[PDB]
Amino acid sequence: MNSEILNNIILNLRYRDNNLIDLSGYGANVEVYDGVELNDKNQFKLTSSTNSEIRVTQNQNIIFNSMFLDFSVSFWIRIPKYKNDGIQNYIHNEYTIINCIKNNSGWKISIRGNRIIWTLTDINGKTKSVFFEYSIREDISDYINRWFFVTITNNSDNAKIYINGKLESNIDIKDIGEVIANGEIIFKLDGDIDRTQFIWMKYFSIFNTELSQSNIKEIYKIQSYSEYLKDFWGNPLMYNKEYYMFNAGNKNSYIKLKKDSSVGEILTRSKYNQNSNYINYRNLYIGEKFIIRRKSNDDIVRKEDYIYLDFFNSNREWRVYAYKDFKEEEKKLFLANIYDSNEFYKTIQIKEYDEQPTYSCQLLFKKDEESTDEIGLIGIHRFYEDYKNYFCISKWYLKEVKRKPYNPNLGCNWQFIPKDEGWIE
Ligand SMILES: CC(=O)N[C@H]1[C@H](O[C@@H]2[C@H](O[C@]3(C(=O)O)C[C@H](O)[C@@H](NC(C)=O)[C@H]([C@H](O)[C@H](O)CO)O3)[C@@H](O)[C@H](O[C@H]3[C@H](O)[C@@H](O)[C@H](O)O[C@@H]3CO)O[C@@H]2CO)O[C@H](CO)[C@H](O)[C@@H]1O[C@@H]1O[C@H](CO)[C@H](O)[C@H](O[C@]2(C(=O)O)C[C@H](O)[C@@H](NC(C)=O)[C@H]([C@H](O)[C@H](O)CO)O2)[C@H]1O
Repeated sequence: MNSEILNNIILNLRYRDNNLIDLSGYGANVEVYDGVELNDKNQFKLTSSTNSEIRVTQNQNIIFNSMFLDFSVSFWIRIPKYKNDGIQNYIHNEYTIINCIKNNSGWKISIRGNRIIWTLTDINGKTKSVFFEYSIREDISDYINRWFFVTITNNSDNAKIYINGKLESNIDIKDIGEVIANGEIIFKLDGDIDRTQFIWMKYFSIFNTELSQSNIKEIYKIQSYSEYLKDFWGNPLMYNKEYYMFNAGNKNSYIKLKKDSSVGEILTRSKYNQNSNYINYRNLYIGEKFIIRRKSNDDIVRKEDYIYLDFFNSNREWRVYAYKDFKEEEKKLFLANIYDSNEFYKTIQIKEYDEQPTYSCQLLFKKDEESTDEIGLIGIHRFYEDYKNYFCISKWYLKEVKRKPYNPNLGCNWQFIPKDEGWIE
């Protein structure tokens, strides 16, 4: 990790012993109230409950306001989807999530529907705001209810917002005077919110430098790294959990067992079809309900694990298999009940070929016996009937995944979508 990053951390809020602590080395006081849900993946949840609050008292014995002339804030956030019957309140109602104010001066992070807002107030009461807005009209959003990485950088001249390491917003703040930035930091939802409103956050940090684009991309990569695969939302991928399947190479496509058949046909997602012309999305809770089974201390799926890919068909667990008789470059997968056959492969190795941050994984068929032989990767392909798109195994992907840079648009890139309280359709 670049010393430009490490040498300049003045607040580093991290999970420790069923608590959040400052690990910067400056010793800020952190009070987590009983309404904050914490987990050992460093995620914390702010709710509408009066006791859902974190109070951080910066160490004013060591931390001087002059340190915040150039400064940056980074965190990950997961902001739930609008309620389809609540779109007006979503669009209009601004709520604070993090507030650092002394005598009406300081900095604030707030949300209004689909925008995240950075506000600076100087000691004269002169305010300037910069914001990031993500679309609520995309077929498939990178942002709605999914973990993403925010970095805000400030110097005398500019306030910038980066999202997943890329610049999204930039305002001139030359006219903004002295900002008191060393006060108490309050993590708490504050505004005209529904009872059901919540925000997830992770890895909240403050740096007493203006982080470079280079520095921000490095933090994004380091904080993205895991030994475990992730789901579509960015949470750890789990065994024994029901998941819809998403194809990162054909985002509007889903798998359905073809009626009375043993193959998965690829169909096009339905779309939001109610009144509001403010919103558009493709349905996520569609197609077969899959479940990942261990082939042989936690239920987390790790890179290189051996798995069965199963799904529920008419009240019974079925399995995804690949025919051993496989002369062509691609072949439809065989969907059937759970049984052993010398005629098919059942064992999948779950892979991450991508070097760059991603929630996609890849699914490699192997022989039952612990062998280095690679059969093929699960993907999509058009087969002669006109041509029709099917759930397939492909030898073609074996060479494509070895190409640099890794192509995230390959049809062998899958994500697993569990039902989530932050996504109601
Ligand atoms: C386009 C095509 O049909 N590709 C299939 C390929 O067909 C061979 C010839 O195609 C090329 C090619 O890949 O483009 C032509 C190049 O010139 C070749 N390059 C060389 C030699 O350097 C290249 C290579 O030879 C091979 O790739 C091997 O490495 O092949 C194609 O032109 C030719 O077409 C014939 C046709 O078959 C005949 O019917 C017709 O009469 O004549 C034409 C012209 O001759 O056929 C060639 C083989 O006979 O063959 C490979 C198998 O080797 C694949 O089938 C390939 O198609 C790809 O298959 C995989 C599954 O294995 C997927 O289905 C790919 O689709 C996806 C995916 O990755 O899953 C779907 C995704 O939705 C999509 N993402 C998007 C749109 O966001 C991705 C994405 O487009 C690509 O991954 C690239 O980013 O594709 C499917 O493309």
